[PDB]
Amino acid sequence: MLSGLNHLTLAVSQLAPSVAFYQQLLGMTLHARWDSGAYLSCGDLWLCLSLDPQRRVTPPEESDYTHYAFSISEADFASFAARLEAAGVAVWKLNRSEGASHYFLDPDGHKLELHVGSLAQRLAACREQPYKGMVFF
Amino acid sequence: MLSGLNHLTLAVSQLAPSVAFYQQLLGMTLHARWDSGAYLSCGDLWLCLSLDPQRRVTPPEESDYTHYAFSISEADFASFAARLEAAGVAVWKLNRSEGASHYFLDPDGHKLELHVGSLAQRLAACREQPYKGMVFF
Ligand SMILES: COC(=O)COc1cccc(CN)c1
Ligand SMILES: [Mn+2]
Ligand SMILES: [Mn+2]
Repeated sequence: MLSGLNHLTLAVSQLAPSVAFYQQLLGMTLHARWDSGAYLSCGDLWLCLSLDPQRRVTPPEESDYTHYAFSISEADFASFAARLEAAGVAVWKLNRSEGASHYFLDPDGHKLELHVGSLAQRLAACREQPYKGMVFF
Repeated sequence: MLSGLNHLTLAVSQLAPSVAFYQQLLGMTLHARWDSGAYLSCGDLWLCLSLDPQRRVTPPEESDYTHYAFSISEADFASFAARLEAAGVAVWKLNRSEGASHYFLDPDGHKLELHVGSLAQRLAACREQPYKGMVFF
């Protein structure tokens, strides 16, 4: 059967600024770079940045809610979010509708998130503060 | 410090067919559902389906290369691909890289992939046959 995300591939319009964003600003590990892409890791996540002439820099009001959240500890969350803010990283959401999260944009407008907590922790929180019509299986 | 992918959220135009696709067709575990979304798991992956009227059913020619690959064993790959084909799931690309890959579309046109092989496997193949301009770190 299926088990896990094997990799996340993001189409990027300009490879160098995107590599810099994920490696330098977000601290991911850069393993390889070539004329049309890069491979990075973030813990167990395999991230591929793929140069794509079709990628557009997309304002957040023009894209749907599809987004990619990265895990961070409770101890590190606030200072990492504040560092992104001070670096001028654009945002896309302010209301914490799914727990402790910071919502920010990559250079192409990919919707990213820092989040503290696992699925199990979110289900437990939702039992007390459920989303409308929520059912647990 | 970021420690991995916390969750992947896909915006969906119709919640019921999307739940059917990820839970019943792809075999992911449904943990909760509410009026505007669902939480599923696939191995370590926390998947959120979020009902979003902004989501367009998007032909693959109209979206960029951003895509989401799920892990499957080599032994299970061909029968899972055949399951998707029996269900009528469209393919958006043929495999031309190392490691088995099946490139298929979700009901809203999200670009998905089944892939066999890790980052380490890809890096080893690339060391032997580097892509154009490839540098390792
Ligand atoms: C001269 O330009 C650079 O050095 C930019 O950084 C790269 C570093 C590694 C690989 C590539 C792609 N060949 C570019
Ligand atoms: Mn999220
Ligand atoms: Mn892929």
